[PDB]
Amino acid sequence: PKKRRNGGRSKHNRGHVNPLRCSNCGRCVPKDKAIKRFNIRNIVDTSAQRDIKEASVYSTFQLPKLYIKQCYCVSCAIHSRFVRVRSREQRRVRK
Amino acid sequence: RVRTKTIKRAARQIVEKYYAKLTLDFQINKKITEEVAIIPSKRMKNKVAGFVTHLMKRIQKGPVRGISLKLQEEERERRLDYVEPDTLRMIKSLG
Amino acid sequence: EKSKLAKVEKVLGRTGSRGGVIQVRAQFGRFLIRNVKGPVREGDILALLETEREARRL
Amino acid sequence: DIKLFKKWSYEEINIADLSLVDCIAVSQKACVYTPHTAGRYQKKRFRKALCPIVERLVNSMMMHGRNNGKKLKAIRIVAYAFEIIHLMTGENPLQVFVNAVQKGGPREDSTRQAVDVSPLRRVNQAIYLICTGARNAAFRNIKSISECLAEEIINCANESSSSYAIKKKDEIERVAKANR
RNA sequence: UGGGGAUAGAUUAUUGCAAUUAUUAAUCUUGAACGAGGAAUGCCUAGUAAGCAUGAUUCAUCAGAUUGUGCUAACUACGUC
RNA sequence: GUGUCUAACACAAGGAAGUUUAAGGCAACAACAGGUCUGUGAUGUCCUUAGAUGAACUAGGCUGCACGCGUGCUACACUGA
Repeated sequence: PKKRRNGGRSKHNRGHVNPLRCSNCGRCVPKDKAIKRFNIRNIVDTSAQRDIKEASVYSTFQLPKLYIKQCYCVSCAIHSRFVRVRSREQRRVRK
Repeated sequence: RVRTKTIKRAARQIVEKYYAKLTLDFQINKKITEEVAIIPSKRMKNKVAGFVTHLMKRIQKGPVRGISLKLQEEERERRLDYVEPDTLRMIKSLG
Repeated sequence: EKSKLAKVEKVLGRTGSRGGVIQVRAQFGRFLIRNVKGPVREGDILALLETEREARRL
Repeated sequence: DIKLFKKWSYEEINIADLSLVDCIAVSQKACVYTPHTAGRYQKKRFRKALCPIVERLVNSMMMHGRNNGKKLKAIRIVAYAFEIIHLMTGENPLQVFVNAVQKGGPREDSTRQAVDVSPLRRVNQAIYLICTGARNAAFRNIKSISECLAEEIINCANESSSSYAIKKKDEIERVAKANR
């Protein structure tokens, strides 16, 4: 077969597009190809968030965020459960 | 636990040909099932009586799938019997 | 001596490699998450030798 | 009326950790003239939790190499051991035994991390600890099994470093403290 | 250690044509190792597991075997990959 | 209680029994060049068939013992002898 119609990437009307390096391990991967996860997260646990609110100066709580944008290569993402192997039909489904 | 297709087959034949014969009590249903159907083993006959009693528990709440009775269908059929803006826009387009 | 008592609210699930550990929610008016070994039930006291740092699932 | 061995009424105990009280057989329907009742404990998880504590103790004691299933001597040994406690201190032997079970139960355990232990598991380990200490003291020694058991119970109730049950309980807790 | 019965000597018996390379049996004597078992690994959830016996099978002659049968009657989860 | 509120599960009560009451018997499809022609008057071919590899008789041997591995039994004790 040929598995990828589009090469696994935004190949269309472009030659070179820069590589980024994997967050897990530094593996080079094209930005068009790369597996991107935004990860908006708070540092706090639920009990910790309760303790910080109780400890807090002010009633008003700014809720400190983590803004990451963490990029994985294919090999890492499948190992670390950010993707699956899907199924031959399902490999085209953008949900 | 769970009951097989044969147990279900006998129970399904019951109700279809003996809808109004059944009662809530299991012992009376055992007698009715024994009266209607020749089941060679006590264990098997009790299981069929049990499942027919369970089918009895499911019914007596009005209509449910997999069985048929003409009376409810007949009852339902007897039982049942310009220029304002939202209308107007379609009429105005039509002429 | 030293020990505190927290009352079991919810048994969350059976955890660890061999399945013998249990994730359990405990109330001190503070909610806690713990991991316990052995048969346990809701609405009953669990004794906590150390009370601190609420537990991630195993 | 109802008394264990015809002499210990056993209708009143002190709080311990409160968790212990639910398990132990202080209630009048669970208290008995003599332990032997030999029920069925395999229906579900909490069926065994309803066992008489004295029956549980004799069954725990009796298993050991040559001794396996010799239940009546184990009842006589526990009866004798309680008598030794009653002579040695003016407290009720059952109360002292309850204190030993409270003391013998560790409160934490571990895997490769540290975890809490359930009240049923704490009771089962405590009973086991008392009988193992008595058994270890007994085997290849001059002291009587009754004498060993009574001494282990009083010392565990005291919280002595001589107690095998305290030494084991401390070791289990120490390993939990080490792991965390 | 009076635990233990290896190993050995003298007997009188029993079966069989033949008992010796102790057939099997008893009596007295002889009185070894073994101080709870490394790396490993077996079986087991309720009359089970374990302990204790005992019938039957082979048999001219014999159970430390197998197969049944009873009694004494535990622990520990009561689940997870 | 939980459950498409179906199929059904969970808990309690009832009850001799609630997991299908407990245990066996039972044993698909299709294989393996698994074992057995040291059970057969089941059996091909090949060997053998009169100083017989047949039938039968007399001893000896299957158990000998520098040594290695299975499986059981008996032990290692005062919770005992």
